[PDB]
Amino acid sequence: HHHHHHMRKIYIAGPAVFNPDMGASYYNKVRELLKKENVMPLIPTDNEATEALDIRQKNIQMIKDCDAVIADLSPFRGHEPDCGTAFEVGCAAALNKMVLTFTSDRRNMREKYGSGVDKDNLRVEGFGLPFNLMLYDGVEVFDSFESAFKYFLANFPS
Amino acid sequence: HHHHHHMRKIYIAGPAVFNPDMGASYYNKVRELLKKENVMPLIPTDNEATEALDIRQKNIQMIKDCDAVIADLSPFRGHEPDCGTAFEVGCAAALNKMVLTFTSDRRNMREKYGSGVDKDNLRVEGFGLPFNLMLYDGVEVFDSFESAFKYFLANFPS
Ligand SMILES: CCc1ccccc1CO
Ligand SMILES: CCc1ccccc1CO
Repeated sequence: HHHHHHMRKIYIAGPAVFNPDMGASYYNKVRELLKKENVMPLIPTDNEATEALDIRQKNIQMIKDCDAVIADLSPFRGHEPDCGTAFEVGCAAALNKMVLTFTSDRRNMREKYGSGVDKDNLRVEGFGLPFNLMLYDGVEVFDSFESAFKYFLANFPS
Repeated sequence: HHHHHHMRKIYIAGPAVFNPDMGASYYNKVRELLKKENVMPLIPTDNEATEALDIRQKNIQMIKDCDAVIADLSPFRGHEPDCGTAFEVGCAAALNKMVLTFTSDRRNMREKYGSGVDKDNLRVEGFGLPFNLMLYDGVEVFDSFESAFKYFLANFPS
């Protein structure tokens, strides 16, 4: 009786932080969706420090503390995902965390660039993936945050 | 007598792999520099598998096996570093590896974009750093592979 109850936590990785509203609209939608399932979002800007190294450490700790990462690997400033998000995906991988990724553009990299090379003749990966192969771990690449969250609910029960 | 001798190993993270020569010129220069100090480069394309997941796994293993990562965080396809490299930096951070980074462009992000926002009104970080703050861990951002390697030699002796 009155056993400790673990509340599931998801690290919310993605470039929404760079939206004009600092991600407020995205994070509010995430908060509402997760609240209904008693899941807590771990949001990069929560209780935000002022020093870069402190912000980084807190975010790494959030990844250490999470049950899963849902990472927004949508195009950011071109066809490539956000590198901060990519760092967080790598951190989670090394820690053997469940990593779920989504993108607004699921086309293969060569489809996105329209060629096997970019405008500067740099090679575009040819592995039938939407982004750098390091970011793919065998789990399906989802279309949306919501679809990734549905996978979480099915595969990480309370 | 005849004790085991550890050979130092550095994971060579960076978008050189996307050069037309698949990084041959960069990697050859790296090989020559490291050879002189009895350091072994762990190069992403070494004994390259055909399947994305196998390539990724081998690269993660190289990071697990390394003494340090030297990561090329130079602009790739714009002002942002390569996301594969960023993933690898994240992996290394979580594994408490020595991470050394360099870039061909050390200007602050806001200097690079010329503004506190990009062309789409997305926020450019203002922390006096050349790239996404997750990629900075307190170690100096170097100007070149060689300068990062000199730091390695000074701070990771045999
Ligand atoms: C200010 C940008 C920010 C905020 C929270 C966590 C990470 C970052 C940059 O990666
Ligand atoms: C084929 C490109 C490549 C090769 C080795 C390791 C990683 C990658 C892409 O991230």
